[PDB]
Amino acid sequence: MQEQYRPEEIESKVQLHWDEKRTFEVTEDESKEKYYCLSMLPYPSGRLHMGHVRNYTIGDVIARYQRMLGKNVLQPIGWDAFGLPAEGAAVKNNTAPAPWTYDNIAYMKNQLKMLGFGYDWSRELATCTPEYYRWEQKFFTELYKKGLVYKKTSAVNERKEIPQWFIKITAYADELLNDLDKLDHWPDTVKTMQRNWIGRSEGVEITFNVNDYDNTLTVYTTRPDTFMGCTYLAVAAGHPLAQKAAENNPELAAFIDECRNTMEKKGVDTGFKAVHPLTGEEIPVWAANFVLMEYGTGAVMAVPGHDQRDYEFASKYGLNIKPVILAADGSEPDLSQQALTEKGVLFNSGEFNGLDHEAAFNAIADKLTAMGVGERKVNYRLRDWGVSRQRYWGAPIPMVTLEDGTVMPTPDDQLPVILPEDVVMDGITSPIKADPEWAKTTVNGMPALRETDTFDTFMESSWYYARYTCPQYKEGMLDSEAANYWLPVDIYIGGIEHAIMHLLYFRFFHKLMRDAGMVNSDEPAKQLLCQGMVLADAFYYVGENGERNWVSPVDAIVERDEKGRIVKAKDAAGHELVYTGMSKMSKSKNNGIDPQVMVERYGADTVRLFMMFASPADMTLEWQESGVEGANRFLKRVWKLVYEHTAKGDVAALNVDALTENQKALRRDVHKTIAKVTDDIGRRQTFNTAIAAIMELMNKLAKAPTDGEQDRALMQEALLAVVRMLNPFTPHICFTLWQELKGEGDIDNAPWPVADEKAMVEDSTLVVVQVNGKVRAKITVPVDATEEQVRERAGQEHLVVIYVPGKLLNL
RNA sequence: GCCCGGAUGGUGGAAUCGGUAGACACAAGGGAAAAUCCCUCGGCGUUCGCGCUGUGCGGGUUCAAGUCCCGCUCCGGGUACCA
Ligand SMILES: [Mg+2]
Repeated sequence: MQEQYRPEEIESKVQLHWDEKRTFEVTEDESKEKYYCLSMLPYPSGRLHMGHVRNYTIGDVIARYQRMLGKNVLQPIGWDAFGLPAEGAAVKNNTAPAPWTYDNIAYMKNQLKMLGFGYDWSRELATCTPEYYRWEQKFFTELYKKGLVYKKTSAVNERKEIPQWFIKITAYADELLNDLDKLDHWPDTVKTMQRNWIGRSEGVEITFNVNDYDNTLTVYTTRPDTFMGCTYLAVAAGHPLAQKAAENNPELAAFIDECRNTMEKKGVDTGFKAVHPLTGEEIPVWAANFVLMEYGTGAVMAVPGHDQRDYEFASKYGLNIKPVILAADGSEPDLSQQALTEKGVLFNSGEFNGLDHEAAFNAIADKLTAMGVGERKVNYRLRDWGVSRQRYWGAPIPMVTLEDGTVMPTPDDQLPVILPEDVVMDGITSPIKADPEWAKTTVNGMPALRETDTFDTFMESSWYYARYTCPQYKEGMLDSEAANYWLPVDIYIGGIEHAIMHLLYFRFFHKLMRDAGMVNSDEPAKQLLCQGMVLADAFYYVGENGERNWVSPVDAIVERDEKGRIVKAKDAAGHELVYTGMSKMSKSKNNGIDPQVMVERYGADTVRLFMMFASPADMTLEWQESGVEGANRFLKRVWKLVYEHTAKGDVAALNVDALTENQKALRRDVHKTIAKVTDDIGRRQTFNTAIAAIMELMNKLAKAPTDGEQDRALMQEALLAVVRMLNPFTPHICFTLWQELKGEGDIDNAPWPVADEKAMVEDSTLVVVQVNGKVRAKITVPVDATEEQVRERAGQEHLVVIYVPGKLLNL
C-alpha cells in the first residue's frame, strides 16, 4: 500500500475497471427487487456545470447504496441533444448543429466518467439520433388519429400570429390535477405550483343578444350569482366584436393596435349595446386591456361592485357601480373605495334576493340554462401544448399537406422523417425551409408538401425516462415488459425550476402511453427530489464610467476582521471591490466554478464528498474552497488509518465473548454508527449527517489502540465497515481500500453493513434530573430499572413528578 | 400588489422524537513561515470550580417549546389581469 493517497493514480484505473467489467450494466432480473434511480438528463452544452455535479452525485450516492442493499439498480444517462444553443454555436463557428452537438457529447461523457458515476452505459441515448426520435414521430401520428392533435394560429411573443401544432393536454387536466393527491413523495411546493398552473375553474357561459350586430356574444363568469350587478360587458382587444366596431371608430382602432404591441386599466367604448337577458335592459360593451382573448370566450360580464379589476375600470371611465351582495354581517356594502369581493347573500337582485352564494349561483345558472342562454362550463388556465417551432435543430413533425389541401400524417412506411445533419446555416432561415426541394414528397399516390417546423425539445424529454428501459428495442417505442419491470421511477432528481414545464409534461406523456397500452401505471415517478442551487461569493467594482464590472472570487484579495468576515476587498489592478455575498452562479456575475478544475485539483472523490456534506440535498449549497480542502484532509486521514492498520499485517478472528469493556464500548459505537448512517441514507436522505456520523466514528477509531490481537481484529471490523459506508460518496478510494483490507470481491457488490443487535445492547442508560425544568444532575441507571428505583438513585444525589423512561426525571 | 418558503454561534449546518441547544465541519486561538497533526472556541460574569443567559422580536399551549399554534418585523423565490 502506498503511504500517500493520490487520486491521479487511483480514479482512472477504477473507472476503466467499471467499464471493463460492465459493473453497472443491468437487465430485467425477476429474482431481485428493482430500483430505478433517475437524474435529469444533461443538455450537451460543452461542459459540465456544478449543478450537474450536485444532481448526479446525489443520484450516484443513492444508486450505489441501493445496489449494496441487494437491489437491481437502473441508473441511466443520456443527452437531451436537440435545441437552440447549437444553431447559434454553428453560426458563430463555421460548422453545423450536428457535429457540434456530437463533439460536446463526447467531451461531457468523458467528464461524467471522470466523476465516477455508475451508469448503465449500455442504455446511453442521444435524443437527436433518428433511432430515438423516430418513435415520438410515430407516437404523434397515433395521437393525431385519436383526435388529440390539431393545428391553429396563435399569438407567440414583439407579437406574431404563428400557426402551430397543439396536443390537447387539456383533455387530461382533471386527472393531472386529481393525481397530485397520489404524489405523497413529491414536495408540496411542486404540487401547489402544478395545481395553480392547471387552474381548474367552474363557471357558466352566458350568451347575450347585441343590438345592430350580426352575432351573439358569450361571456364566461365564475360568479353568476352577481349577474344582476352586471353594468357592462368587456371584450378583449382582439375580439371580433371590437374588430367590427373598430371599422367606424378610429379611437377603437388605435386602442386595438396599441394593445397588439407595448397594472393600469385602459379601454374604449365600442358603441355596441348588449341586452341583459333577465331585465331586458341595454348595457354598453367596452374593449378592455385586462380581458385575455385566449381564455374562456375572451369576454366577461363586468360587475364592478364585486370584482376589483371591474371596479377600477368602471371608476376610471365613469360606468355604473351597482351592489348585489351583502357584507358578512348582512349590511349593505361600503363600495365607496373598492369592490366587495367575498361571497355573500344577494340583495338588489329581484327574484334571487336572500339567496346565499351556492343557491344564487345555482338558481341563476339553472334559469339561464333553461332560457337557452347559459350553460355550466369548466375552464382551465392550462393551455393546450403548442409543440411546433420554426427551428431547424429538432425532430421533424410527421404531417403533410396533400396537393388537395388535405392534411394527414406521414405514412408509417415513411417514418422516421429524417432531419438532414449535413447543412450550412445562414443565421436567418432553417436549411429545410431555405431549400424548396426538401419539403416536396408524395403521399397516398399524390404530390405533398411536408411540415418544415420541428418539435420543441420537451417532446424528447417527455418520454426518455421510459426508453431507457428498452433503448435498443426496434419493434416499438417501448417493450411493455421491460418498461413495467422498471417503472415507476423510484426517485427522480432535478431542480424545482422544471415544476410546471417538464415535470408536468412527463406526467401527461406517461398517461398517454398508459392509454395506448404501453405501460400499466398511472404516474411516472414515485419520489421527486429537487436539489438546491450551488452558490458562490460574488464581487464587483464600479469603473470611472459608472458601469459595474464583476470580478471572480478567485481574483479577489480580501481582508478579514477578527471574526473572519470580509471587511475590504481589492483586485490586483487596484480596484476597490464590493462583496455581494453568496449568489447563484452565472457568467454575468463572473462567479462560476468549473468542476473540471476541481476534479483535477483534488480528485473526484473530494469534490463528491464536499458536495454531499456541505448542506442538505434540498437546500442551497455554498461552495467554499476551505470546505473542499477540509474534505480532502478527511480522506487523507481515512487513507492513513488504513495504511497503518494494514502495515501491521493480517488479523486474528474477532472473539466477541472475550472483548474488554473498552473494546465492547468501541464496537458498540461502530454498530450504532452503521444503524444511523443506514437510516440517514436510506429513509431520511440526510446525506450530510450520514457523513458527519462517519467522521465522528473515525475520530474515535484514530484514537483506539491497535497492538493486541483483539484490538486489531476490531479495527478490521471497523474499517471494513467505514470503507463500505463511505463508498456511495467516495467510491474510487473505497474500491482501493477494500482491496488493501482484503475484503471479499469488488466493493460495488459487497453487502451494505448490517448492525449487530447483540453489539448494541446497553447495560445502563443516563438520566437527566431536573428541578423545575433546569438541569441539576446527571445519573447512570440500569437499562431495566423501575421508576421508583430510578427516583431513589435520584434522591441520593446531594444536589438533588414527571418521568420519561431512560431519559429524564423532572420534579 | 398577489401565492409559497425562510429566520439557531464568526460561518456552513445539527437537534429524526416537544425532553441535555449547537453534533460534524470551516474559520480563529494555543500547542509540536508553508503544509500536516493535537487540544480551546455561543455571549457575558468569574474567586477558574463554575453562575446567569441564549434559537429574529412578541404572545398562546405545556410540567417542559428551536420544534406545535397565533401575531409583528425583516429575508428569499414563483406568477403576471385566467373574469
Ligand atoms: Mg444565523
